[PDB]
Amino acid sequence: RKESYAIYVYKVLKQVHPDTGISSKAMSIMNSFVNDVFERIAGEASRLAHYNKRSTITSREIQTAVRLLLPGELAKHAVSEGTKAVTKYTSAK
Amino acid sequence: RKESYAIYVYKVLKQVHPDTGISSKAMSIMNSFVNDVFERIAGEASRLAHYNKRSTITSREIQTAVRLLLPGELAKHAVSEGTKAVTKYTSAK
Amino acid sequence: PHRYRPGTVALREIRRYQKSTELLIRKLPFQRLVREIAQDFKTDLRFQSSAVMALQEASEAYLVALFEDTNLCAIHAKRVTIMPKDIQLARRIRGERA
Amino acid sequence: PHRYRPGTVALREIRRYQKSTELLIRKLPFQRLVREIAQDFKTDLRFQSSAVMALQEASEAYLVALFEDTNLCAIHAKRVTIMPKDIQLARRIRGERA
Amino acid sequence: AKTRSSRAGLQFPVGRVHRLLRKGNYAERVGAGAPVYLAAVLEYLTAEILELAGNAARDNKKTRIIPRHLQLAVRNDEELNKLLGRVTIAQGGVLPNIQSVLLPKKT
Amino acid sequence: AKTRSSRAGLQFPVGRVHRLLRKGNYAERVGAGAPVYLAAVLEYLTAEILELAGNAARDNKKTRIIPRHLQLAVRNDEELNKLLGRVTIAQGGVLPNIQSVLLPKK
Amino acid sequence: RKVLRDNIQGITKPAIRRLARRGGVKRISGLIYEETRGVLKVFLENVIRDAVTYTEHAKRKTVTAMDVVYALKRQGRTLYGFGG
Amino acid sequence: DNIQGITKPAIRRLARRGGVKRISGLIYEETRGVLKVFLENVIRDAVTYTEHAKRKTVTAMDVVYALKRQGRTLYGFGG
DNA sequence: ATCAATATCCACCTGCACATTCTACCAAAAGTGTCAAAAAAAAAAAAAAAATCATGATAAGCTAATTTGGCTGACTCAGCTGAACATGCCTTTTGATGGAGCAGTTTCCAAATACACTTTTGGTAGTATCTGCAGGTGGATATTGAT
DNA sequence: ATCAATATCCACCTGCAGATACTACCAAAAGTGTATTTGGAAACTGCTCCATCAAAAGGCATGTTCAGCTGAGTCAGCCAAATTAGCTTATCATGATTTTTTTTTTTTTTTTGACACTTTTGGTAGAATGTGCAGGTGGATATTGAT
Repeated sequence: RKESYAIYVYKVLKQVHPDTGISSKAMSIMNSFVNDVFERIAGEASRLAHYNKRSTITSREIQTAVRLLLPGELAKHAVSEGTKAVTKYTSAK
Repeated sequence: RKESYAIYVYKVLKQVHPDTGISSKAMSIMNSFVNDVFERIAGEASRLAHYNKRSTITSREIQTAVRLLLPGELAKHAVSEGTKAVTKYTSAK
Repeated sequence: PHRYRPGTVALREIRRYQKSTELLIRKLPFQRLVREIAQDFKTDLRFQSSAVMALQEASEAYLVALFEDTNLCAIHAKRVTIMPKDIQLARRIRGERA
Repeated sequence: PHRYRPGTVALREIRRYQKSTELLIRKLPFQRLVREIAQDFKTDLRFQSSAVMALQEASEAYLVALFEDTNLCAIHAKRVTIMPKDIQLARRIRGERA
Repeated sequence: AKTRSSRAGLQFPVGRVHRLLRKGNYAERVGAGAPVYLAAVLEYLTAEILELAGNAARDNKKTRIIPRHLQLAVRNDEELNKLLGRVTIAQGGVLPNIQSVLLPKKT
Repeated sequence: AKTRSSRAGLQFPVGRVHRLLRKGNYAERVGAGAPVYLAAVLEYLTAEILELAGNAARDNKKTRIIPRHLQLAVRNDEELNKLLGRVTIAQGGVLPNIQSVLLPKK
Repeated sequence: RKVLRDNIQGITKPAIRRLARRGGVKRISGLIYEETRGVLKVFLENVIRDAVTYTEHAKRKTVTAMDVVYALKRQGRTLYGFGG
Repeated sequence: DNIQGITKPAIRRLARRGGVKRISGLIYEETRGVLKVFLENVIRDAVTYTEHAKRKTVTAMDVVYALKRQGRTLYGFGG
């Protein structure tokens, strides 16, 4: 088995466009996207730590990274959608 | 306490031109040269490592990483000394 | 006997291919040029059916995106005819040529 | 009386600085700017002489190269006057505007 | 029986985003809040693009997204474009455009 | 008085590399050869650099070596230049070059 | 088993032109048609060389697509669509 | 001011190194424009690096680390 | 070409600043002997995928020729810049004092990594079901270059 | 200002590839619970150094004028390379088969890291000696600009 987000995309996919379809050619370009973004962020994060003699990666780093790797309007929005997710989690269970 | 390659830069400077020094503003320019290069060859070696599922960087990686980074001829000699440095290490107590 | 004025096939032509997403370079002549060049690097090399297209999409897209960066140069000098002296610049500013 | 055909103390300056490494910027009209700017991001910001001195370098060296790239852009048009139009190009073909 | 994804409200796999965070060893300890926030940005960005992506499919009167759209959407969005400005979409073609002088004009 | 550096006959901190290599998280497990081979490539370049950088003081009579010494070398060397092509040396200046056309007679 | 040689010519003037439209080009010079080929030749050699280099490290004989892909990413020409 | 502090006959010093032939009028601004935008871009990423480290001052690294992620590297102050 | 009209490199230098020598100290570092984990190293063997091959079939490359138009070298006024230079502003640099701030440190909280155990899931797999976008066909519209 | 030949194209109809679902179920994966560690934070504060002056020295900026300039307007021959048809090759999509390369799993042989113990080092901080780089001063050499 090969891991993949072909579903977390699809779920999200309907949410925005309920009755729309997504080719194999494009779901791929998308699996290649989430992934690219991940590494990109997961890496600036990783880096910040080192930049600040820290051994842990935290929502404190993933943020500064998103703000670094994501441009304008997009970013301000991620940080947001993010913060939320966290907070709601830190109050889930 | 802070670190630096400074001394090993001199110890080697002291191997090509015993009749020469190095401006402090050329030392850092030589600290950053080195410091940098490492980070390159390393990650590229780190990726190499994580591309094959292997959990360990080896001399191999460093090579297939050096060959990947340094230019044409400046790459061949590189692979050389490297090998040597290594091959002398093996047989020497 | 009818024709089409100087350049009224091009403007036509362009428009044609700009809305498409199919590869131009023929698949075959390309693939050979591929195994030829990998050849003189490592003899006896096999290529995954795909990995070659990986190279074509890539190789293509590139070429397509350097013509662009070309007019923007010929055009800079009131011409509308792309020439080597052009490309060459596009590449030099692009920080390529060596 | 003796003047100078437009070229010399253009050239002997070229020749000059291209021969030099010193900064071509007064460490304040700049550093102030540098401070102006930052504020647009954060308040009561301090800058290690080390920092402002870096951007200074970077910032200049950068402008340098853009100029070379610029130059050709003009020369490309069979001129020698770095026109605004040039930059536009150069900075576009680089990626700064695409 | 309750995924962390539903714990935090997202959809992308929170744990997966965590595990991978390790298997890559971008750092020694992957905190507890990070993976969440991450899977969070990724969910956003995915929804952001699929939207401009679908709409593109709506225009081109199709009901099935195919790269051309993803491209069409990614190139036609100041932001996203700069995020993907060095990425190439396989099978995406370029943007319907032409220079002006090239245009045939003047009487 | 023997260190990996010594036995591998190396002048660079071949010892700390096995440290830096893991600290930087460029993995977990680090073989024992890599920490070396790395240093070597490192020592080589450093010299090969300073080298070309050295003859630069012989060219601009000064004995010591300041930035412009390095910078002048790199640029004037193919390989390096390529390798540094996107690195900027502080206090570097350019290269006495004038696209012909800019000089006198036409 | 047949000697491969001169396939940089399969990049026919036709196609070499077909691209150029998509690139938004109208009038195309003549020294052009070659100059292009020999650019593409340099492109391929820079990528293949890395692709092949990620193949040799893998103890492989088969240039996989990840190979290539990882080779484009490493060059500044990140590609989406072929796994990875 | 504070943008105009970048003196005209001085810009020409930088224009010099680049082997700038003559020069122009509308350039000086067009230029003042670039330089500015170049800055923002760096400073921003830096200022953001600064703020991750609960500081108020912007270190040398703070910049370096920016110039790197931004493509334009800089050897010399990494110490 | 000659000559005045205004600026560069060799050179002798020597003051002051800093590039280097030492002297000692240690806070962290590099190697050691040992022990137990695990990773690589190898290795016979199923599964997948690439090269090899036949084939009808051809639009797509080729290639000759005809020709509208961009490419290119030139005339020429003038908007534009270097150059030339003189009233004088604030950027440097010594030189300093002060106080914000980042850095060294000691302890504890809460956060995280590790093993225990349960079991939720997202992915391979044989399976069929289903639907759309590609490929043919008719012909409507807008373009186009000559009359 | 009409006209026919060309081609883009609005919608339509239809059939197999491609996308959608059904469904069991696996091992990897992720949740859950508990012992155990420790990362870095809240707190105290020493030592770096960033900000703000005021001094002084003058250079580098600024604002006007002057002519030589080459950038931009302008036209027009040669000739580059658009284009449109005349033929036949090399590509391709069908279709499958051959054989070799990569992937699955499994044994043991080697390599590494961590644990607690020696011993080695390269920064740290003054103090300190010595070497030469700054830059500046003497000047014929130097380029170029009008006679």
